[PDB]
This record gives sequence, C-alpha cells and structure tokens, in this order.
Amino acid sequence: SAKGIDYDKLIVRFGSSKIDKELINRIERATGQRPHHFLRRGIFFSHRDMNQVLDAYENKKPFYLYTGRGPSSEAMHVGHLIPFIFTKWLQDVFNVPLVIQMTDDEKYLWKDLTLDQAYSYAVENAKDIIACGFDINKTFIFSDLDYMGMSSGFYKNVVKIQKHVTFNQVKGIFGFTDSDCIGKISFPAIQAAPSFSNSFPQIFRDRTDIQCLIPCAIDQDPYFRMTRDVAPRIGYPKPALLHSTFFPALQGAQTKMSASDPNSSIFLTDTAKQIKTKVNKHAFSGGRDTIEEHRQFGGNCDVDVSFMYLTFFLEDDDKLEQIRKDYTSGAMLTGELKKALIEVLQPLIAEHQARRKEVTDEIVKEFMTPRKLSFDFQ
Amino acid sequence: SAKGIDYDKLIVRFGSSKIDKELINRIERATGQRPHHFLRRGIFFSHRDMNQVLDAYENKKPFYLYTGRGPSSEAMHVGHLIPFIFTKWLQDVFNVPLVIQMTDDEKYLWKDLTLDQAYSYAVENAKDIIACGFDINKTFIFSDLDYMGMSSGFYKNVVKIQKHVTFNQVKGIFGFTDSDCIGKISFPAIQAAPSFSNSFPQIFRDRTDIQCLIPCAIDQDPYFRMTRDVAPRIGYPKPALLHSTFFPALQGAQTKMSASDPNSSIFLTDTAKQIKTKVNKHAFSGGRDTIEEHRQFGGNCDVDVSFMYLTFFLEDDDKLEQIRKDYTSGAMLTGELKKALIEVLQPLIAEHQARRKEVTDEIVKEFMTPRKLSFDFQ
Repeated sequence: SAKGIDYDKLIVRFGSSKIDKELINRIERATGQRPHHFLRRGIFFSHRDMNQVLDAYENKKPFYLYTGRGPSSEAMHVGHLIPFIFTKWLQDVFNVPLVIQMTDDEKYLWKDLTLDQAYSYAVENAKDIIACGFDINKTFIFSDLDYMGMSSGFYKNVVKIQKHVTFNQVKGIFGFTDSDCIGKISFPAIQAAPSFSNSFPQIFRDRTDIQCLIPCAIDQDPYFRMTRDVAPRIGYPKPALLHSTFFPALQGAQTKMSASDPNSSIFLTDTAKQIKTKVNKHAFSGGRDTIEEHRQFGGNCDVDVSFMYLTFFLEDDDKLEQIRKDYTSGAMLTGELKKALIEVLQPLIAEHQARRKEVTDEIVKEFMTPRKLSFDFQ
Repeated sequence: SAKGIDYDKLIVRFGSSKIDKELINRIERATGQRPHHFLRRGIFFSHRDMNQVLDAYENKKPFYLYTGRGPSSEAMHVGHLIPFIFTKWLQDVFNVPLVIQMTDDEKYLWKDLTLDQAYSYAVENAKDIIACGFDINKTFIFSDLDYMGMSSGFYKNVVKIQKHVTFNQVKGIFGFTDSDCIGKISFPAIQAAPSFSNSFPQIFRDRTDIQCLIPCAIDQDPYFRMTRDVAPRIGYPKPALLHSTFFPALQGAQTKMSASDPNSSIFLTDTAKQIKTKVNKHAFSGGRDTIEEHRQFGGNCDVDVSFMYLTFFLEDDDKLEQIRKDYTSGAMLTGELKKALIEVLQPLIAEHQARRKEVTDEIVKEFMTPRKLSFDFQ
C-alpha cells in the first residue's frame, strides 16, 4: 500500500463516527438494495447520527435530504458531481424528498454581482444539477432571494437560528472580520435554516420531527457543527451528516482545485479532446519513469490521480480491481491507465452535457416552484 | 422666557435643516389646509429634504409615510402618540399611504420572548395604533415575522442594504458588541428596508421613485443617517425626515421616561383618577412655592411640565396662550394649570381607550393584510 492519504486520523480530529461494515450492511438491510460504491469503496467513510436517520426509517418513519449550491461562473467540474451523484442515490434507494438551496444571495453579498446576475446564475446552475437527473416529483430546488418571500416558515427559522448564534461564534467558525457587511455576518442562518423540516411548509407543512440528512465533505463538518449545536436549543432534531473524502486535484495526490487554473480538474463543460489531453498531460502518475522499471516495480494506485478517479467513476468492481492489480503488478502501463479513465470520463461528461441541454425553462421553473411532493412514509 | 430647552443648537450638531415659517407656509400652500399645531408651535422644528417631498407633491407626484413600533409590554404612553398623531395628520392633509412596521422580530431577538409571544404583542400594539384612527383604506400595518415571507420585494431590499452596511458602521452607530447574536447585528437592514417603495409591491408595485417621509424624534436622526446614506448607492431616493422635540418626562423638564417607573408619564391605560392624581402629584411645576410670591412673580411655562403638555394636546390656540399669559403673570395658580391639563388628558385617554375597544380581530387582520390601497397622485 502507498502513502497517499489518511482518513482514520480525521475521524478523531473532528470527533465524528466512522462508517463500518456493520452500518453499511445496515443501510443495505433497510434499503433493500445494493449500497453505492462510494460506501463500498470508503469514499463516504464518516457520518453523524445516520444511526438515527435509520432508526427512524427502519421504524417506518420519514427523513429528507439537503444539498446546496452557490451560484458561480458555473465552471462546475467532475469533483462537484460526487455529492449530487451520492444524494441522488440516497434519494432513489430511500424514496425521500430532496431540498437544494441555490444561495444567489450569498453570491450577491460575496461577489461583485447585481441582484439579478446572482438569481440568473442560480438558474444556470439549476440546469447543471437537474442534468444529474434528480426525481422532479420529490426534489425542490430553491432560490434564496426568491423563496424567502414566499414561505411562512423559512424566515421564522432564520430568525430563531439568528438569535442563538453569537457573533464571536461565527467569527471563530467562518472568520468574519469587522470590515464585512452585516449581510455576510448573518448569512450562516440562511444556509442553516433549510436543515429544518418546517422551513418548508409546502412539503413538511408544520411538521418538526422529520430529520434531515446532509451528505457533505468531511472538512465541512465544523460548519454544520453550528447548525447541529443549535438544533435542540430551538426544539429540533440535529441534521445527520455523511462525510466524503476529498476529490483529488488533477495534479499531485490531494491538492486543492479551483476554476482559476483550468488545469486543476476536468470541467463538465470540456470536450472529449480536452478530457483526453487533460488526463494524459496533467493527471499525476503513481507509476515509474522507466517502462523497464514500471514492469518489475509497477505503480501505486494510492497516489496516482487517474486510478483514484476510477475509484469514483468506474461502476464495475471486477474491472476496477483488475486495473488496480495490473497497474500495481506493472502489467498495466501508466498510459493504458489514463486511457481506461479517459474512456470513463468522456461519456460521463458527454452524457451530462447532453442530458443538460434537455432542460427546458419549464422544467427549471417547475423544479423551483414550491409545491407538494410524494415520498416514502408520508 | 425661561431656560428649559434649546433646539436651535441641535439643528447644528446633527447638520439637519430647521423648519422656518417660509416652509410652514409652503406646506400649508401645497396642502390646502391649516398646518398642525405641532408645526405652528415648533414641536416638529427640524427636517431633511421635506423640500423634496414637496417638490414632488407640488409637481403633482406621490410620496408615502413610514412609522414603526416594536412590540413591548404595550405599556404605551401619552408621549408615544405624538408621532402617530402627526403622521395621521400628514396622511390626512396629503392623502398619502402609510406603512407601519411592527418589529416582532426585533423583540424576539432582544427580549426573552417566544416567537409567538412577539407576534402576539405586535397584534396587541396594532390595536393601540389603530385606535389613533388611521384611514384603513391607505394604511398598511405589518408584522416583520409575517410579511417577510409574503413579499417579492422586502427581503431583496434587506439583502441589498445588508451588503452596503459594514459591521464597523453599525457598531459605531448602534454599538453592537461581539457577544450579540447575528440576529441583532443584521436587524438594521430590516427596519431600514421599509423606507423604499418597492419593498411593498402590493402597494407601489415595482415603482422606485416614490419618496418616503419619516416623522421621528430629532435624536433618532443618526439612525436614519445610515438608511439615507445607502439610499443612492442602491439606486433609491433617500427618505426625508421630520424631527420632533423631546416629549417631557412627567417630573423635571426634559427627563427620560420609561415604563419601569409608572410615574414617568401618563399611560394610555390610566383612568381619570390616575391621570388626575398623577398630574397633581408628579408633574414638575414652574411656579413659585408661595401663593403670595406666585402672584407677583408668576411662573415660567418653559420648565413647567404641565404647561408643556398643553403645548402638545391643547388644540385651541387662544386658550393655550391665555393660560400661558396668566400662568406667567401670576394670575393663574399652579393647581389651576394642572386642572386645565387634567381636563385635556382624561378625554384624550378615555377617547383612545374607547376607540381602541372597538377594534375587531377582523379590523386588525384586515389592516395587516397586504393589499392595494388608494391615495392622491396614484
């Protein structure tokens, strides 16, 4: 085994609880379906009170999912799909409604955008997420600047949360200076209120015992720490979490990505030639520099970005293992590994790029219209 | 003339502009009616851009009024009527709509109330203000916790204002510590957004050139300073102001009132016996201690609380002057002055107390329902 990364040491640092095989079988048991490879392969290794989301479900009780998205240049990439892919699965395997927050307000506050430019990006991004194919009959995608003024529960929760979070606390958590507009300072309450059922009357109509499940990155744990700590204090169930590992930066194993450097990740907007070239040229390699050496020494998957990407996007186990075994035994060359991955990414992105182009303004408009929606244990 | 108070020195300090006779005639001129005694007697001595509210009106253009009320124990008193009385007049003499904000959220944040206790007080207070008799066909009385989630303009303005007011600024203005919940820190945007027409689509529906008039106390000027400074920056007309003097505390000329000491002012809830006793026993006197001395020396009205109250509630000029002349010449005794005032307050309070008891939940519910309303230059 190579060095690469360490996630068992984080389970400590953050005080969260690791997702063991017992739990994995538990989900499978209650779901009546085969667990997602993210679980099987340890991509989503940690959690918080999933035991509760389950206790509820196994005891024939509902729960819902929450995901958010801040309107950016829309330069969305491959790593951004991990949480959506997973959440879509959690949704499908449990038949539970999903609320998705488009923080157009957060971006108006942070970026130099107009109020309309922000709402406008929230729409464009909504096309990307809808392309991931979430069941419209159970997914509500909302604009903050829009849904705030058309709900008898949201603001009331914002205010309740707002009273229980001092300024020092958020300073310590988000690091807000005194040069920051009062907008930013208060915002944590906005992205925290969607975690409570009654913030959505046209869905949970007044109900308060419908727990929330939030799949997220492990490092994001401190941020939901605030929301979970206030939950009881305002008479609500803390939202459970599902932690994921970091999605590797194209170059170097575990570097930081961004849209500033167009060569940090493959965008859901790149063509087959771009993906091909990007993977061949930039993906960090965990294989020897000499084919002779690469034959008896082989390569380590644990630091090879390419093989790591397969861990996320290769659906068939036997084939992923095969690549693993052969890349390691030297039998497979680094360029034959890039090829295998390029063969997986091009259709992934062409598929999303295609499936996206089929999103009609009516579909968008529908997805963002508050309304009743069906699901298990209603 | 006695010492008492000085308001021409404040016109300086705050940089506002004094309301001269030219202006007073101007209003009268444009209004086609006799100016309120508050104006005639210098109770509302200062202003900011009233010249603009007028330029608009004289040029056959509309403007609206804004007043607010934070839900308290409802221990409302006589001094609290001054702004409502005036605003009702401004409303009647110009036929312009009036928006009144019940900050139930501000109180949930500041007091140790439940979210429902706050909304509940906002309702009780709405009865008091409605008792002042505002024209329901042109007055909108709203609950913050309620109207936020049923408007396509309010929040958007809150966010716009929120981005343009840094934390240092409000620290410097309201004096917010770091121990304060993020709720309070952001609140200035909430009581500031009602100052812009488009915050009320069901009234000004999208329009942005309908200036706002805010009658207030002179010391409150620094607070609207923030709102007026950001107005242009978000493409809106600064709200004009009408400054009033301080309403004297029962004892001592110009002391601070409150509900903590039930003997600081007469409550709109006291009976005739309470008002009678309160005025005789507590009203500070500007008259000699000896009737012999009080005859040749007389008394000064400028420090006598009682005579000062007459300045606010005695409608007939000739009679107020008569009292003034006689109390000064010694001809009128301090107890005969208290009597004259007690004769003015009892009906004022019995009238409001009566007119209040006639406010039906339907009336309340109606006044707080967003809806279209008629007015001059619509």
